[PDB]
Amino acid sequence: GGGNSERPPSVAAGECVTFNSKLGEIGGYSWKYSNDACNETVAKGYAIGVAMHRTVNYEGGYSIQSSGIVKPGSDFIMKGGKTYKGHKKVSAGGDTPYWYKLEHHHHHH
Repeated sequence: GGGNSERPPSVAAGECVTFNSKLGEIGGYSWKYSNDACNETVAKGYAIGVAMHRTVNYEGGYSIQSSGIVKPGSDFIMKGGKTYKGHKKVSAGGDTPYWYKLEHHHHHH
């Protein structure tokens, strides 16, 4: 129906993502359908989804930095396996998730 109270989706991108270890190899992020605001962000077309950088630190002294989009129904798998070159992943933590809006780049050159 209708509604008197219309409010903008003031929601952080990291608020509608949740880690599942059954997601791929190490894990990934799936949509939080319990949040109404974040669902409207992508429903109206304010963004395409949640762009989050995940840094998977390994025993080899190196880390895998990945960037994907979590969207309603779409799953973003964190790049990495439980062991890379036999060296296990010890920690996982990257950068701030932000709302990714697409752009229409008209090329001039």
